[PDB]
Amino acid sequence: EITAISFDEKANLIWSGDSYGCISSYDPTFQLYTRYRGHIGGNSVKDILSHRDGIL
Amino acid sequence: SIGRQTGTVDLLDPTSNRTIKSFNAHSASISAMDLRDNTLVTVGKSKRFYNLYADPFVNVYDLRTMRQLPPVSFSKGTTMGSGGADFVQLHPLLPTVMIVASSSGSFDFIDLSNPTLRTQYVHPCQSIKKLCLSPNGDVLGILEADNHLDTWRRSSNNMGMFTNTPEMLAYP
Amino acid sequence: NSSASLYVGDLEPSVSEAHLYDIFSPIGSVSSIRVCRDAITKTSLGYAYVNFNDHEAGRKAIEQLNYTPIKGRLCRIMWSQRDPSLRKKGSGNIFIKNLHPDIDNKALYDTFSVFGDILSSKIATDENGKSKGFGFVHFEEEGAAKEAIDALNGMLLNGQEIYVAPHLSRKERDSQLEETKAHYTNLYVKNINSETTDEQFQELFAKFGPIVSASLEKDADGKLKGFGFVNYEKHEDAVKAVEALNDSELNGEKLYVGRAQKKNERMHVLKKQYEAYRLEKMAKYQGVNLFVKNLDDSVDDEKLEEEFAPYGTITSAKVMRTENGKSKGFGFVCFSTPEEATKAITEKNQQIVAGKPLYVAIAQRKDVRRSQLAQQIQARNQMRYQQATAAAAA
Amino acid sequence: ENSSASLYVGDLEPSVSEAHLYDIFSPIGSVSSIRVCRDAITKTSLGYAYVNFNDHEAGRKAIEQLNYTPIKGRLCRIMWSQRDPSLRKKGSGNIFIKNLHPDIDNKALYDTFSVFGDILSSKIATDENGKSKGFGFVHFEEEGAAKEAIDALNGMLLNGQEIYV
Repeated sequence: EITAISFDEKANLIWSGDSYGCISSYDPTFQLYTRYRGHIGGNSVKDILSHRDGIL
Repeated sequence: SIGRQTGTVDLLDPTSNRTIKSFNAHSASISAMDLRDNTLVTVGKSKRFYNLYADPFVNVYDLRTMRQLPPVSFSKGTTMGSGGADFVQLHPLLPTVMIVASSSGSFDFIDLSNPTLRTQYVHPCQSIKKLCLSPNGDVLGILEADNHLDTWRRSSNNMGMFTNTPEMLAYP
Repeated sequence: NSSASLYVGDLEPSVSEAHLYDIFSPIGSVSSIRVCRDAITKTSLGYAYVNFNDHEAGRKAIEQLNYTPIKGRLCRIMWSQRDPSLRKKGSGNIFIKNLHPDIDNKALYDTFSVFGDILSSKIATDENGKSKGFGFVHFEEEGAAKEAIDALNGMLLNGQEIYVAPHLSRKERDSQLEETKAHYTNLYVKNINSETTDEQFQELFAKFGPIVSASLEKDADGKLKGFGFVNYEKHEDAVKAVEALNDSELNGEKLYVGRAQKKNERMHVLKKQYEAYRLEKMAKYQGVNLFVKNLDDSVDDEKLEEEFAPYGTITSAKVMRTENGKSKGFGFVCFSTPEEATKAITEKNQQIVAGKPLYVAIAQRKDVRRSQLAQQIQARNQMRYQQATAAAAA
Repeated sequence: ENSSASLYVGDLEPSVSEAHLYDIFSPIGSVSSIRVCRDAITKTSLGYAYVNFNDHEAGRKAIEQLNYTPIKGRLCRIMWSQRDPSLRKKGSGNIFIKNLHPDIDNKALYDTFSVFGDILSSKIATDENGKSKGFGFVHFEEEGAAKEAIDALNGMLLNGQEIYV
């Protein structure tokens, strides 16, 4: 259901959005770090990007 | 850049905000575009309905003096259909060298200047949703809806991604 | 009631707190060393502080080590409890002046400790021991200092008096060398009529500085230059008639009094010229000039002026070279037009003139240091990311 | 200034990219950022690169592993970074030589000649299978180490060829 992907420039995390509502960060090869929402509802996310300070 | 409804690119200044150039990359779509060091890569489809025709050429443009750089043709890989260069992405540390990848995954580490120097890494697995990069230059991330990554490169590091400063590293 | 928190002044950058610990570790109670690396670029403020758990060992380390050479420079270790109050009071280092140029804080400290423990003692002891013959000595407080004033004002000390009565400015060993009865900065009065004689240079001028020597300056050409040297008593009266008798009337004619042969005890004339150059030195352009670097070598002021002829009134075309030989990239055209310079920001920035591109920025030696600050920033940043990488890389 | 790498290659090419460049010193670790900033109407050589690493010590480490070995005729030049107060930093001139010895390289040149004078740019004409072309430009930080190396031995006899001012 994964619908948007980006990195972070400062860690080994992955930043994924499924089709459930969420946005998650991921450790190396098979481990998650966080999964939060900044999303209202419906589908999760159009797109994801990295930044100097955080994740948009 | 404005990758637009009809495969075209209106390029503008965020500062002066006068229209200077309405380039026309394709006629139908614009899907895979990057702007790095006054160089522009784009591939979208250009055929309307019976198409299967994500365009079999990497359309290369520059920001230097408004010129169509010679478009590198994209092969059909191994399959019998069209080329389909729907994933074209310049390298982070090498802002002209790119990676071009199809829907099934015929990805190639490829120069901008010399198209002969191609590294046509085949994909002995299932077709993709998306793929991402390597700021450490040695990380293939193929990602479908399966949540199972694999990197294909030589084993320069035991590391995954770039950097190692986590604010809750292994212990909150 | 602090145990000990002690002033250590007139330092040199070799003395770290490791070296201070190696000095004061056989004193007995080492608490801490506040090296005053002030937070601009770790510079000393001229001093530092050492804190001791023992008040007695602190008094010990003062009275043993006051102008003793810690790594080759004499240690100005005193009290500074009232010294932030001397900071935000204006008081502190008073002007016990005409000191001795061969006696430092240690010998005069142990000499006039009968006048008191000098809480703010300095002589002009720069240059690894050389005093210029004066300094800012001040005792405990007003009573001990006034006791030293009323007890010793004009006494003998190796054939030299002291002067705390007046706030005597620098060059005091060579004060009488300035006061020597032959040399003096005269006053050239320009465009004098021939009516002024040696009598006339003493009439209205001896009040503004007494004159015996009054010379109607004829030149080596027989005539008058119109410039006559007024020989007052002191260079301050040279000041008084350069900025009080300026274009004045002696009888009926001008007194354009300039300083005939300045002896440097009054100074800073045209140093504002410097700041006038600060209108155009590091804030270079005033949106007018163009630091155009990276020409061709065939691009002289010839081809620079040739390119900038459509770009307004050219006033200064100038390329510095290896002694009018090899330029290492850069020229300048001071314009007279700012909007043609904006047209060059459009055009002549990102411009091939011959084969190699023009480079346009405002010309400063100022923020080279700020760029080095940014280099420090990025250096500590890559150090930090490498520290995190080597930490979590296991 | 320039406490970091700032590793400055000059005397550049029109149309050879940084691709094989990054191919060669890949296994060294610290390769931070490589870029040639450019003019707008300019697909010819202009003359400044930035093979930037993290710190200066990574540049010296890149020297100390292996440096100045011939591939594609180009040899990577070192950090200069020297602008309009440097009218004569590396422009205080050089000995220009007619009849250098025809075996004079740059590496053994500065290796034996690190004693008297520090050579900045030994702009030496070496071509056609190990042959210094007689004319060269041995270049310094001043014109004083130049005179030091001349007055020591302005060249010497190893196969006899003294060099020129």
